[PDB]
Amino acid sequence: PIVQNLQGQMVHQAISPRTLNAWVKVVEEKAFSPEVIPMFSALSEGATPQDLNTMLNTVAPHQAAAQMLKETINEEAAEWDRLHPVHAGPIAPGQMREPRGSDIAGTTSTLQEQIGWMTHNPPIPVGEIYKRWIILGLNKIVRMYSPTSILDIRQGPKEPFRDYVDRFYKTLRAEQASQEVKNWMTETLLVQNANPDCKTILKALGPGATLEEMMTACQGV
Amino acid sequence: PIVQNLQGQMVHQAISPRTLNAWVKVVEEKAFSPEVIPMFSALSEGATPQDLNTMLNTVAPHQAAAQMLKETINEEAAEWDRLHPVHAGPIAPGQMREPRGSDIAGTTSTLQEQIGWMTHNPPIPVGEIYKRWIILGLNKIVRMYSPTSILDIRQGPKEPFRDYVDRFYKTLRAEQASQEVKNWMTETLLVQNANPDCKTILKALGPGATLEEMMTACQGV
Ligand SMILES: O=P(O)(O)O[C@H]1[C@H](OP(=O)(O)O)[C@@H](OP(=O)(O)O)[C@H](OP(=O)(O)O)[C@@H](OP(=O)(O)O)[C@H]1OP(=O)(O)O
Repeated sequence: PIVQNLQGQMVHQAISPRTLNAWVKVVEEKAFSPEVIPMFSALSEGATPQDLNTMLNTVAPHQAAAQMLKETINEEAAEWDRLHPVHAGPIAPGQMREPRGSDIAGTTSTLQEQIGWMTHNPPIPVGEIYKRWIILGLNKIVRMYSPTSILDIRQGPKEPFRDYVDRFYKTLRAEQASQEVKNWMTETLLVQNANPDCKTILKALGPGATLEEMMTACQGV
Repeated sequence: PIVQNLQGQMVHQAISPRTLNAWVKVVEEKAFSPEVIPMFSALSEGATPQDLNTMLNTVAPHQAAAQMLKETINEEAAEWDRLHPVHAGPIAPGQMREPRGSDIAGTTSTLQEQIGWMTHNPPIPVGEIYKRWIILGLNKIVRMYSPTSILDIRQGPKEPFRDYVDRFYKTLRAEQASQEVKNWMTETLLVQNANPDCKTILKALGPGATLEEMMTACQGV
């Protein structure tokens, strides 16, 4: 992250060891479940690209996930270079150069370059964009490691309706289908895969019932 | 039917043999089920009263049905004579006489008389009125031959709801109750005679639900 020194100048502060250890616990203990992404986003809050690569070292022992992340990051860097062609010409002395795809990812840049790029009015946030690339890679990894299809999430004969709903929506978060397909899933498949008593009540409830009304009508069933 | 010759004059064309054979198949194979009436109406499309009597010969071997048709036709002819008293007086040379009940049914008229009566501006359609009398007779015949009461149409334990609905409405078409009684039947008896699971859902659906909503809520039940 970025901190101000006693003289009012922006200084890079490394991630503290217990934050890094929290991220290591997330990576090594949670099997890339969907909650790895909110936790990563919280733990890399306000980070520089050099900090993000420190957090990416924890993924390297997981070769398939690390390779998927590398492919996503290379694709994003190439796309960034294509959409930001390197202008050839003079530059104002008070203006800094334009980082490349290998620079936003911190492969060839240095710490002061990233601090200066991020600390500006108006800012060009290099940490947030690299973070979004990482999150796309992690979404792909969560999709790859998902153990069940949404078609296989079915309410047990004695399972409470809220628990089935939580499992259903967690798998839906993992699968990341298209928006229209997701709407069809939540409207139709949730009712279709409920157990007989809840299914009877939900069918009687009619189409277009909100999830809150469905939870109300199935509370003790 | 009526066709125009090469000189532009209206000429009667007989019913083709395969149309008559289609009507014979309807009469001899369908046991006077309710669909005999739409089929008869389609097959006698644009017919003259002389054509209608050719189609009525097919019914003559069925003595009860033929007698019911004859009674209905005699009643309609008598009513037509009563509501159209034979005016005694001069008639315009450019105006034709008024057919009687025995003439619209083609018992005493001739082909040219019927062609001239039907081909006029404005027309006096003798084929359509005789056809409506025939249809009243056929409705009575369909009522007589109906095998089941509407009170006896009950959904089977595994019967799909759409099939029960189709049987119910077909019997209702056969029975031809009064309009208010029919509305009571479709609103109350259909729900009352459904099987337990569909009945539970329909009772939960509430009064005044449309048939489409009932079909939606019972699709796989
Ligand atoms: O309206 P319909 O009286 O039933 O007329 C049809 C129709 O003939 P037209 O349209 O020429 O009057 C058929 O023609 P398609 O368009 O089906 O071809 C024809 O069948 P063919 O094509 O075999 O000529 C058929 O004639 P057919 O009796 O030989 O089956 C004939 O029926 P009618 O002869 O009873 O008028």
